Amino acid sequence: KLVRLPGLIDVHVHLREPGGTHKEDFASGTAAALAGGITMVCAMPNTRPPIIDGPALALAQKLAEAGARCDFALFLGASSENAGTLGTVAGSAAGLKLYLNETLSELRLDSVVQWMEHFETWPSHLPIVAHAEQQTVAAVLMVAQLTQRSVHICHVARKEEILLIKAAKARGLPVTCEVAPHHLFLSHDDLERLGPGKGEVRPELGSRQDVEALWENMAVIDCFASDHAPHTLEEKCGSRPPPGFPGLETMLPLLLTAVSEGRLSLDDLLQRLHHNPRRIFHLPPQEDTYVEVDLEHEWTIPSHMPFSKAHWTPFEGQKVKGTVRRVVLRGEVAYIDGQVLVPPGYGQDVRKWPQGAVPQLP
Ligand SMILES: O=C1C[C@@H](C(=O)O)NC(=O)N1
Ligand SMILES: [Zn+2]
Ligand SMILES: [Zn+2]
Ligand SMILES: [Zn+2]
Repeated sequence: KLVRLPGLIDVHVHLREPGGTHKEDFASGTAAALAGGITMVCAMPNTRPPIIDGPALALAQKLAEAGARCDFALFLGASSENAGTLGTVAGSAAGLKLYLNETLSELRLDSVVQWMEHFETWPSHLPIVAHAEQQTVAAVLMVAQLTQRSVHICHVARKEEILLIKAAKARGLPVTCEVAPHHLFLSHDDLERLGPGKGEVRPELGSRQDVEALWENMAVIDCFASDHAPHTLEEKCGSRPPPGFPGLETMLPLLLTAVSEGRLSLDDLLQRLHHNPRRIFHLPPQEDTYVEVDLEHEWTIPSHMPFSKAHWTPFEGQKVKGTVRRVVLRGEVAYIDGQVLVPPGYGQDVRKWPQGAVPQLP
């Protein structure tokens, strides 16, 4: 007996196109999404070239429309040069992404004043998300308060961070956050097995106490999101390993296993992979869209999942219970039992749908 879920949303994926298509492209990354029970993705802007201006966004929009197999929105990226220049295209993006710690030279901000400038100039009704670790979480919260608006904190990974966000929510501040599966299901205990190359990710893997704090404080977590960050094994195992794990194909099986064990409820899962992504990012419903999962099937995660071009996974060897059997996307069978059945280009930019525009005062 299968369970019907709504179309799940992953608000944090790196699909590498343009410029890193050996790691992933729209077609392969959205195949991975569908196989993971995800029907809508929000793609991050740290591509090559990065999505930091209108021409780059225009290119990325067309590449996605031609390659995506599920629906999508594209983030814009903040740079040291683009504050005050994005107003005409801002509403066409998923939101604005700030990279406040390590990142590409093009997305590096060297001063909190530049963060300020972005919070002041980006349209106040549109989402802002920040990669902000440890004290950077408190710093960007301060900037959000000074500019009187909300912020969403990406991939919270530490006890310190979730407790700071908890304290901010207790003071009524408009902050939301997401957590990625590797920060719920992997820890320092796994670094022996992974090694120092494969184990590289930002935010880094936490201690057992970090992991336990995130579970303890599930009420504080608004969204789950993969931070799908595909890199090839050659890159992960080489001399300058880039941070990041692939995660689209493993996220839902890992979380269904947790539901099975009573660690969170099905509703808790659906708030975090459907309702809260919708409401934080103003993402539209998808008509005639659903995912059928089998909650009894026990399997072991292999050395690589079928679809991501990353061709490896840090969850190799973990035993899971739960599998995606079928995905229907806008009335068409998109995935069944290991086969993706919609072509590249079936997916659409949800920000172009009438119901996908963010409401604003005239
Ligand atoms: O901040 C990031 C970005 C990402 C990537 O590879 O694009 N991977 C990470 O591990 N952290
Ligand atoms: Zn990040
Ligand atoms: Zn994020
Ligand atoms: Zn990311």
